[PDB]
Amino acid sequence: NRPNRLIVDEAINEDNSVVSLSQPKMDELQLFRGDTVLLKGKKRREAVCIVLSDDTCSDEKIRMNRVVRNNLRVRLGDVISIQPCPDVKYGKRIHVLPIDDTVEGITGNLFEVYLKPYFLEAYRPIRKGDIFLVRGGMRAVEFKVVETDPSPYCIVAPDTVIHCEGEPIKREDEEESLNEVGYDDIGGCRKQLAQIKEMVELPLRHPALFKAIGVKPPRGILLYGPPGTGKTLIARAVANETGAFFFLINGPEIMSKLAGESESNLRKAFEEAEKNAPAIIFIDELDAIAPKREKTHGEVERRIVSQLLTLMDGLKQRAHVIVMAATNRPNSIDPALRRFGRFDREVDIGIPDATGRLEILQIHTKNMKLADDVDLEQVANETHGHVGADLAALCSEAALQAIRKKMDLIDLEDETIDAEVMNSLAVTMDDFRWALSQ
Amino acid sequence: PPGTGKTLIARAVANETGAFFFLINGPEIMSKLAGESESNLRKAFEEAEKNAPAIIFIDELDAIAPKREKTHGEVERRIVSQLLTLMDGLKQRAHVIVMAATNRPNSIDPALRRFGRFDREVDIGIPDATGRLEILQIHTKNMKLADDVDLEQVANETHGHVGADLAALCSEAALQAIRKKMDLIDLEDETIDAEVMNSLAVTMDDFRWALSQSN
Amino acid sequence: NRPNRLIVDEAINEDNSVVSLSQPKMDELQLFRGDTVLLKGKKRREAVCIVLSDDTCSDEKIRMNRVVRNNLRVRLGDVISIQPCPDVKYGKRIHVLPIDDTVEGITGNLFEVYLKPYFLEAYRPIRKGDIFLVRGGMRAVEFKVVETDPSPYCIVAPDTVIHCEGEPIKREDEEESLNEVGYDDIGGCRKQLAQIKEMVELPLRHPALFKAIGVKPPRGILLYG
Ligand SMILES: Nc1ncnc2c1ncn2[C@@H]1O[C@H](COP(=O)(O)OP(=O)(O)O)[C@@H](O)[C@H]1O
Ligand SMILES: Nc1ncnc2c1ncn2[C@@H]1O[C@H](COP(=O)(O)OP(=O)(O)O)[C@@H](O)[C@H]1O
Repeated sequence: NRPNRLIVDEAINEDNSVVSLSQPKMDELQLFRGDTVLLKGKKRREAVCIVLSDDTCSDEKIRMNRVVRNNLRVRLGDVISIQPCPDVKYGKRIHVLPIDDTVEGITGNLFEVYLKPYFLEAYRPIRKGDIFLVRGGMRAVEFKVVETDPSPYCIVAPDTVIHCEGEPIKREDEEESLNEVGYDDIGGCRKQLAQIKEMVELPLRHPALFKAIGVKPPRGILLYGPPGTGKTLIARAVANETGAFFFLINGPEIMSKLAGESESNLRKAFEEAEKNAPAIIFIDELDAIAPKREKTHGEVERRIVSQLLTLMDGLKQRAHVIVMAATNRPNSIDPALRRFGRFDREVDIGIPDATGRLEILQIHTKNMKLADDVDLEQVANETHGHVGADLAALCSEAALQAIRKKMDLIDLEDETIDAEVMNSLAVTMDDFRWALSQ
Repeated sequence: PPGTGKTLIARAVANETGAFFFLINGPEIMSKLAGESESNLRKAFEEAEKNAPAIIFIDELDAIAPKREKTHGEVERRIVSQLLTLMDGLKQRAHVIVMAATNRPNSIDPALRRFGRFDREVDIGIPDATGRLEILQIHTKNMKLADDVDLEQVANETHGHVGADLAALCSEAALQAIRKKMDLIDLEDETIDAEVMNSLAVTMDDFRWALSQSN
Repeated sequence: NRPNRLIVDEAINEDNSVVSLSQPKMDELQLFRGDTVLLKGKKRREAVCIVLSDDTCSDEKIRMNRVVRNNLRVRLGDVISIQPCPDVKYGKRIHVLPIDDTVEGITGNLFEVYLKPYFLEAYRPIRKGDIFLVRGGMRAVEFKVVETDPSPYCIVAPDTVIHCEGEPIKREDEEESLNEVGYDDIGGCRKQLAQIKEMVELPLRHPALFKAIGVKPPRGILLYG
């Protein structure tokens, strides 16, 4: 009895201007694959998009990517209205400008470098006030649409004139950076990723539920696993992606403080994260603060260990605050914390398998011109047992290996580099092959 | 073992025999400043004799009173004795009782079991199946369960779970129902009336799920 | 489309007054083995040198040693211009002086001890304002050229009078000590030495790159052993 409302869920097709429904739901709203749909959302906000069928997608849900949700002002698991839009006319004029903080650095002709291959032969449906993302020149450029000739909303057919005029613009207060971290930056471990959300879904997203029912959320979540395996990442993702307030407790950064002033921080950390709730408090490197008491030869070394557990209990359910933690192994840390009062919930962010490796390889190659011979599938399948820092630097150094060759050539020119010089810069399977020796 | 119902039983007994209850939460003391740690520990007793007959309950005793081999510390140990002073300063006739909870006998200082103070020691072990079932029942008591919900089965498969394990198992299996009906409610967009809640059923497939989650 | 510009790379012949190109690059600039070449570099700076063929050397690159690069004001991997110089006349007078901090200690006749066996039968191309290094007497002596009779630049043939006159001189602000440590002081481990440079090449040498690209350098390097 509310058909056109829908839930928001992950993109499987990560093109900017494509949303995906189930096959029934298209039959329900009398929509056709390829039709331009219009979606409305919070803060009076509209986006226009191309609809497609997804066999996997649940009837209730709609798959879309950050670019989209951003202009709608929603986060994952929110609700929006979708209605057809076969009244959209081809555009004559589009006045697009870049957001200054995605362009400080690269120089040259954005019109040519990013906009041209993006819009080319796509017939994209845009809208006055959209914010979109282009991937090249070893970075991402964010563009806002200031005016279109068929206002508000128009299609971009080959015919369309694209006004690149003048200034890079400043970022508005509530428009988040598509540069910022999110789930689409994560790879390999999908299972765990879910388990996290669903625990944290209700208390973060529907915080007023738990004052109204006697039931209790998680308070604490712990992250197992090898180092650099995406722990610090996932956490910052989840908060940014569920719009939660984020406060970081960087283990060593506390232990570096003066005695007692260590605790003084640890309080204010919580104290603030209850003021700005619903919140994640994230403890990176927990074994730096809370090791097994056998390891704690120290009065003040231990004073903190308890000081934590005090605040971890002083944490109300109804404060709707959650604490996530990251350590290197369970044995590292004090057992008391896994007392089913505080860090009851414990996730094994392990290693990637080949499919996961591949996924991650993809995630860092996303802003680079790869050559046709580049076979990431291969790269993954031989790199048994690599974490997503391993695989991420593997990219970085294989890119730097291409930059070195073209760099010799550039040095003869002696010129600093325009984006255009960057866009022409290819990365090869022999540039990868190399970074493998490391 | 931890979360086995120790902190529970204690607060039950006091509420159920109308005794005055004062809680000494181990870490909560050790989190204090040196000496102000002791200053509390006195007032704790001092008050519990004023409000007698009373149970003074020490949750997580191994936090305050570990084996002296573990107590590399002057003030870490100063407290350990400060307890034993008050445990003796406890009159019989004060009709006050102290209950304590630790994770294992080896955890704690042997002196306390000196037949002066903690002479009496109870083994709150794990549940058997019948006990599990009992506990499952105890947290399902405010929820509409579906006819297919067979707690008997749940208990019977869940070998070796403590009553925190089994209690959260419920909580998350309920949250798992709340999620589905929650999708549906989100379309309404309404916050929830009790009436909405009363209609909210919990299923064996809602339970089945919360089983994947491990402890 | 800029042929005469070249990259700077390690010396394989560590004689002071010899630079080495590839065999194609000599055919490209129409240079002959033994020809006196003139090289220009940053801060208005010139050096003059003898060119040779190196089979190993990459066409793009030029092999030279610290003595050289110093007077050019460049470090490894920089760019310079090389042009022939068959107009260099034999020298009559050369007014050379030592730099005080490479001579406090040793006493005696520098003219005889260091300059004489150095210049002997070499036909070295020097230049007014060059800084060169001599190896003997259990140390290294650094000499600056204050004036030459065919100014600015001249060859040193047996005929040449070498004026050793007077004072040791102080070091100028930007002229680094060739006494100072460098790669030519290193031995054995060649592989590692490369691996280091290349990591540290881009961020140290081209530091404004990494504000302009999302890619990241190394931050830390550790040394086992
Ligand atoms: N699965 C992954 N997907 C994408 N990036 C990853 C992944 N795993 C690791 N990374 C990269 O490596 C780094 C991971 O470090 P992090 O999770 O912060 O670990 P830790 O706290 O374990 O040191 C991140 O900066 C990220 O760019
Ligand atoms: N036998 C049981 N019957 C009912 N509930 C239990 C039982 N054992 C544990 N629980 C539940 O789990 C928690 C037990 O925690 P607690 O007794 O405080 O453990 P500890 O002091 O052992 O950490 C309680 O909050 C309670 O709801």
